[PDB]
Amino acid sequence: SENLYFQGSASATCERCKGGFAPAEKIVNSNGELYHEQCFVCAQCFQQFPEGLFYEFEGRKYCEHDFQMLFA
Amino acid sequence: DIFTQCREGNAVAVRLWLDNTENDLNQGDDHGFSPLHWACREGRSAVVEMLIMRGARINVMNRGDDTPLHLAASHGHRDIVQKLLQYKADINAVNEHGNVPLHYACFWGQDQVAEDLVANGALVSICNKYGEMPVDKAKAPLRELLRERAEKMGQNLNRIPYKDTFWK
Ligand SMILES: [Zn+2]
Ligand SMILES: [Zn+2]
Repeated sequence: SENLYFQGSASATCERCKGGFAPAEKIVNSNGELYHEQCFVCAQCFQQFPEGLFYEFEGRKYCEHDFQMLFA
Repeated sequence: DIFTQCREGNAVAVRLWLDNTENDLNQGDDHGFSPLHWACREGRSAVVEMLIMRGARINVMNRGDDTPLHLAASHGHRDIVQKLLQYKADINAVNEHGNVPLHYACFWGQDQVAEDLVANGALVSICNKYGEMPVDKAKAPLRELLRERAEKMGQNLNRIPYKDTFWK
């Protein structure tokens, strides 16, 4: 994933929370999906993914630690 | 198995399994999810009521120290949250990250669950282990509303840093 500074469409929405972005806002693009910085985080701990690595379980994204604890 | 039947809401199969008292209705699966955890997570209201009325322990914890009330709140199952509270679930139960059920209701925009939790006294100012209060996981409108509701319910809004018996 990569950090971007938003200057895109008014229709653009965060993949997680469905809210919009402000001009100039630092956001994350992961595989074409756009996220608020506070939204590209593990669903269990709410912290950033170490080295950007996440693991999906039923439509939510988890860090390695929480994925291994709960779902692996 | 029982865990799949609870996830799916197969009430007759769950009832028959519970009828055999040699089965342990509190026993967790490979990650510590009890029948009650799965039924709460997946919104299976009839199965939740059956498990509770047949004696299931309400504050059981899975491998990440989540309770059934964390899962019901995280997944927006309002009726199940109310049933659990009625049967004495610990509303400020903490998981391994110091998160309470209100953190998840706020993070996932489960607005009616978050409001019900605060109406039942859930603390809004208690930081998790990384310094984040539950209401600060919410989007602004809900965040502001929950602090106002909490104040009107006689909460103190001072930030409370995380502490537990093993912290220091
Ligand atoms: Zn977002
Ligand atoms: Zn995590």
